[PDB]
Amino acid sequence: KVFGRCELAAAMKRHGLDNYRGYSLGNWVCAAKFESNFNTQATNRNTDGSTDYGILQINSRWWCNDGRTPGSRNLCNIPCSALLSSDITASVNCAKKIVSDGNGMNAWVAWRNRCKGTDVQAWIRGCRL
Repeated sequence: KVFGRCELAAAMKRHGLDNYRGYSLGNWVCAAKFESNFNTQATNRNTDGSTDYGILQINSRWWCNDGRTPGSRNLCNIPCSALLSSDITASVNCAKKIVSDGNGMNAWVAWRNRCKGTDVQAWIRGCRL
């Protein structure tokens, strides 16, 4: 599924991301925009044996299990396929786990690069929430 920004914002808000651990909703929408262009099926296969999965491009070394990645920790306790669902449950819960394990949003390279320090509220402006 390719989300729209306001639809994704509403879904992320229902799943508890607005101001989760100090990150207002627009941060999460912006991260998704630049990680995956809102595409729940986005899949980036890296040369280190890992892959980045789903709307938030969560990586298979630490976070999800794909059975092909060296050093796997599976800290979200999920198969990486769950991160390719059209429903954002697993991706949101794993994103929460990333932050609960002491990572900032700086875990997401696209957030660091396209979203940190910008007017991220623009990503939710004009959305029904």
